[PDB]
Amino acid sequence: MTEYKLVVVGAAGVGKSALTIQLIQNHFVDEYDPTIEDSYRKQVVIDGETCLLDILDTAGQYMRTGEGFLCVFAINNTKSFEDIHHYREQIKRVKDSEDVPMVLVGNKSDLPSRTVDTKQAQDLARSYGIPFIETSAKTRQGVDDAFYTLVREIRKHKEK
Ligand SMILES: Nc1nc2c(ncn2[C@@H]2O[C@H](COP(=O)(O)OP(=O)(O)O)[C@@H](O)[C@H]2O)c(=O)[nH]1
Ligand SMILES: [Mg+2]
Repeated sequence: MTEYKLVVVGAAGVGKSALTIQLIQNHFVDEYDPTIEDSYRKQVVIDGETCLLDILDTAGQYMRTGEGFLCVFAINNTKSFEDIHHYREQIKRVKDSEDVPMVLVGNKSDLPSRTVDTKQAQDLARSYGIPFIETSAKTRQGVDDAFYTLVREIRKHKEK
């Protein structure tokens, strides 16, 4: 199997842990300690390649060595969306590159209180040249898609 090192970043409270816990446990957590920053492993077949996803769920070596970044905001949190820029500047600085495998994730899609429309998120991901994927860690909508798509963005950038 092949290792892929993934890093989930974004403002406090957006769903990094919930996304990460969904992917691995297939369940939704209401209350995950917002300070717990830790690495999780998951073995999964993605397009016939057995993959070991090594995932840092940041709380706020992986930044330097992480091969791909899920930049998460919550769609019912405008501030978190506006914050994306800073998470991106951080990763560009660390990698000394504008071409970092990256997906922009708009989480909490299940929630009715939408303050960031898909067109805004699409405008942002287009400026950056990255995919935008909408998720809900609660229903699991898009969660596999965000993580797989990040894997695929990593393969697009380098041989794995
Ligand atoms: N309804 C809903 N609540 C969510 C979702 N993701 C996270 N939450 C809630 O938002 C709070 C913060 O989640 P935790 O994100 O994982 O925050 P982070 O790890 O600091 O980004 C918790 O109460 C979660 O249950 C989601 O997709 N839908
Ligand atoms: Mg957390």
